Amino acid sequence: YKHSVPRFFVPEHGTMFTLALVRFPPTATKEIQYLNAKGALTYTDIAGDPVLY
Amino acid sequence: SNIQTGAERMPHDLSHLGFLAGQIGRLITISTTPVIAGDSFEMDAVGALRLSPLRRGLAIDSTVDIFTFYVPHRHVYGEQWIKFMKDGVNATPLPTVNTTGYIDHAA
Amino acid sequence: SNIQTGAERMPHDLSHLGFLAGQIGRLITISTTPVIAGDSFEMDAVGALRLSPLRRGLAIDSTVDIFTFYVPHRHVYGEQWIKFMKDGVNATPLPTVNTTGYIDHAAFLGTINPDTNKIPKHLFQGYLNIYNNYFKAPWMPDRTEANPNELNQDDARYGFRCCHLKNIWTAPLPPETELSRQMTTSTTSIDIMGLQAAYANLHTDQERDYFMQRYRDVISSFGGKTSYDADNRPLLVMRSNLWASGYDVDGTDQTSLGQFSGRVQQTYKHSVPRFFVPEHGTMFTLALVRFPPTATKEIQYLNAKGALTYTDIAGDPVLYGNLPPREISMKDVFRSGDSSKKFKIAEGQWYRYAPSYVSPAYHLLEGFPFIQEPPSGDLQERVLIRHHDYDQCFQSVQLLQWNSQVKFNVTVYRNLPTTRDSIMTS
Amino acid sequence: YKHSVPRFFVPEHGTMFTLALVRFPPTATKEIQYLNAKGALTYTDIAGDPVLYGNLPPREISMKDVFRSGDSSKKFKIAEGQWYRYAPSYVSPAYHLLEGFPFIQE
Amino acid sequence: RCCHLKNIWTAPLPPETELSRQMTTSTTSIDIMGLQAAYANLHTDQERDYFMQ
Amino acid sequence: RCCHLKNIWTAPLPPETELSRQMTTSTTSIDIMGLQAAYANLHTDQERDYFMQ
Amino acid sequence: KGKKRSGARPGRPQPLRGTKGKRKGARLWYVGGQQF
Amino acid sequence: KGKKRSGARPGRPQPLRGTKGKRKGARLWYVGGQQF
DNA sequence: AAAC
DNA sequence: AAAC
DNA sequence: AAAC
DNA sequence: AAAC
Repeated sequence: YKHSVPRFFVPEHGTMFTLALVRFPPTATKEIQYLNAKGALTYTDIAGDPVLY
Repeated sequence: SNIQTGAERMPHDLSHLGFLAGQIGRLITISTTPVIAGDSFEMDAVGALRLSPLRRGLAIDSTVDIFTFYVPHRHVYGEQWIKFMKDGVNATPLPTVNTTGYIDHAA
Repeated sequence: SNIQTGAERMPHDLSHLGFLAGQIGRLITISTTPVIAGDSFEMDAVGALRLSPLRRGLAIDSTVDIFTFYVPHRHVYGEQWIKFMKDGVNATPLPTVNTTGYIDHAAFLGTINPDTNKIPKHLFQGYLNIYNNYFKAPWMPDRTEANPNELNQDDARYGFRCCHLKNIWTAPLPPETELSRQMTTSTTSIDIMGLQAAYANLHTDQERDYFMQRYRDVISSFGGKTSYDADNRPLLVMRSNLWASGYDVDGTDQTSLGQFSGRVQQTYKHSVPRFFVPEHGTMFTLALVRFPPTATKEIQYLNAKGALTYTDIAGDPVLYGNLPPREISMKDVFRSGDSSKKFKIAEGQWYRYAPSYVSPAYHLLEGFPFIQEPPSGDLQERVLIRHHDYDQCFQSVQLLQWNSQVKFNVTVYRNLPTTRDSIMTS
Repeated sequence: YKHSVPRFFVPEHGTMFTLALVRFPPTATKEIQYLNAKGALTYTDIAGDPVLYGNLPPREISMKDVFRSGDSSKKFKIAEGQWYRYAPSYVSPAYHLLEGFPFIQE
Repeated sequence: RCCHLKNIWTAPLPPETELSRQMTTSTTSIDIMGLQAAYANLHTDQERDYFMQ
Repeated sequence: RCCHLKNIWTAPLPPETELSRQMTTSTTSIDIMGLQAAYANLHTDQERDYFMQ
Repeated sequence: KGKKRSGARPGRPQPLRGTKGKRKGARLWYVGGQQF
Repeated sequence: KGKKRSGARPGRPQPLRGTKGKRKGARLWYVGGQQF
C-alpha cells in the first residue's frame, strides 16, 4: 500500500496524526431478508407503492 | 555578545520505520510528527499490510483506511496554549495526562 | 400539509439613511447590518462629512477613517450560540446586555436606547472586540465591561477614546520596556556560555515587548498564520481614510469684515466589495475623526534637554545601534511638561523625527485645533485622545464636534422566502 | 420641474384634475431596529431559517418594538422575517429635538 | 392627508389580517378532505385581504 | 472501536427519531394556520435529527 | 480585509436624495391594493 | 483535506530497506571525526 | 446532505 | 566538516 | 514587523 | 400583484 500526503502548510504548532483502521464488510451468518422474516406481507410491505413509501 | 537570531528554512528528513499491529475495528495511531508554525509537511508512507494467518484459504478481502489529521495545540490546550506562546521562555510548562502502568497501555 | 421548504437567493435591498454626529477621537458605530450564514454583502456609503462651525478660517484638515468589520455571533456567545443553532427552534433565547436609562446612552453602538433598557449582547460585545483588537494601544488592558451601563456618559454617548496619530510623545515604547537585564553571575567568574544564552532569552523577551504582545503576532513571527477564529478577532473587511476639507465664509458687516469662518464639507465614499458571510453575525461600520497631534508647546528634544553630550548630538551610528532605550520626561519635549511623567524612546529618535512648530503667538488663540497644554497623566491618559482638547476650536452647537449625512447603499444576496411566501398560508 | 401630459382624447364631457403632493421619506428620530428593541432573541427571530419564515402566520408587533417612546398598546401585523427584508434609517440621538431637520420627533 | 412612503411601521399588513383560522372539527376525528377545502377557502380570503380589496 | 460499514441493521436512523408528532389542538377545532406552522417546526427538527447533529 | 480609503470623493455635498438602495428585488408591502 | 485512497500499490511486499527519508539536508551527527 |  |  |  |  501507499499513503501520500501532498505538501501541507502548518499554520500553527501542532501534531500530525496518522491512523489506520482495518475492517471487513459486515456479513452475518444469520441475516434474513426483511420480507422473508417478518410474517404475513401487507400491501404496504410488498407492493412498492411510491405514494406510501 | 551577538547571537544567531535567524535560521533559513531547509528540508528536514523526519523519516522513520513503523512496525505495527492492531485488532479489526479499532482505530490505532501508527505515526505522529510534531509540527512547528510555518513549516511545510509532506509524507510518503509505503509498506505492507498483513492479516494473522487465517485458518482456511482467502474468501473475502478486508478494506483498509489510512488517515492523516492535523490537530493544532491551541485546539488542545486552548487559552493555556495562547498564553504559553505569549509568555514565551518563562511560560509554565504544558500539562501532561496519565497512563496505566503497562508497556502497551498508550499504544 | 406541505410547506415552503426552500427559498431562492435573491438581492435584498437593505439600504438606509444615516444622520450622524460625534466627538473628535472617539470611535462611534454609524451603521450595523445583521447577516445570515451564506449571504453575500456589499455596501456603498456615500455622504458628506462636516465639522461644527469653526471660530476662524480653515487652518488644518482633519483625517477621517471609516471601518467595516464582521463579527460572527459565535465569537460573541461562544458555546451558547453553537448550542442555540443546534437546538434550533426551541433553543433558549439569547442574552441581552443592560443600558442606562437615557436616549443617548447606547449611541456608541449607533442605536437609540430602547425604553426597556436592553440590547442584544452581540451588539455591545462586538464593539468591545473591535476596540480591544485594533484601537487600544497593544499594551493597555482590554475593555472588559459586562454591560453598557457600566460606562461614563461620554463613552456611552460618543464612543471610546482612540489613540493619537504617532509621535515621539504619542508613541513611546511600551511602558514596561526593560532598560537593563541582569545575569546572575558568580563572584569571580561569569559563564561565557550562559551569557550567550542570556542574550538569546532577552531577545525573545524584547520581541514580544516591541512587536508581538498579541498571540496572532507571535505566530506570524514563526511564519505561520492564524485564522480570525483562532484568537476571536473581528475581521476587517474594508477601510477608507480621507482628509476632510471645505471653504472659509467671509463676514461682511461693519464689525465682522476681515473675519472668516471655515466651513468643512467633505464628500466621501466608503465601499465594501462583496463579502461572503460564512456564519450569522453583524457587520459593524464605524467612523473616527482625528487631527494630527499638534501641541502649541512641544519643543525639539535637543533644544530642551540641557547641555548636549557626544551621544546626543553626533549621530554616531555605533552608539545609537547599540545602547538601551532612553527614558525621557514630558518636560524634555514640552514647555509645561511634567518632569515626573517619563517615557522610553529609542536612542537617536530625535534624529528620526521632527515636531511641528506653532509660534507662541498662537498659544491660547481660539479657533485652531491645537492641543493647548501638554497632556498630563499616565502614559495611557496621554495617548488616548481627549475631545475637550478641541472645544475652543468650534462654535458651540448641539451636533457635537462633527456631523455626517450618509446614504448606506447596501445589498445583501440572501436566501429567505419572499414577503408573501411569508404572508400566504398556502 | 416639468409635468407633461401627452395628447388625450376626451371620450365624454368631464374635468381634467391636476394635483400635487409634496412628501419627505418617513425618517423618525427614535425608530429602533426590530431585533435591537424586542427582548431576548429566539431562534425564529435571529437565524433567518427559510422554512420558518416561509411558513408561520403574520407577527403582531407594537409601536414599542420599533420606537423609543412607542406605545406598547399600539399593535401592527408584520410579515415574519420582515426585519431581514428592511432597514430603518439611523438618526443619532444628538439630532432628537434639533429644529431644521424634517424628522418626525415623536 | 396622504400616506407616508412605505415602512415596516408605515405599511403594516391590513388591520384585519387573520393570524389564525379555525376549522370546526369533530371531537375525535377531523375530515382529511374538509381540511383540504378549509385551506382553499382561506386562500381566497387571504388574497382579498392582502392584494384584492 | 469504530462502526461497521453501513447496513440496514448497522446504519439505522438515529435512536431518538420521532415516529409521530402531536399538535395540541383544541376540542372541536384545529387552527389550519397553526397546523401549517407545526409542520414547519418538525421540519427543522427532522433535519437536525437525520443530517445536522 | 480592509484597505484603500476613498472618501476623497471630489465634489460639493449633495442633499440626501432617497433612502432606497441601488438594486432592489421583490415586492415588500402589501396594503390591500395600490396606494400612492 | 483528505481524499483519494491508494494503498492499492500492486506489488509483492518488499523488506523494509532503510529508515532514511527521501530528501535529506544538513549534517546531524558530530562525533569528533569520521566513524564508519 | 440525491437539498426550494 | 551544511565552514569567515 | 524596514526580520537569519 | 416577484402569481399554478
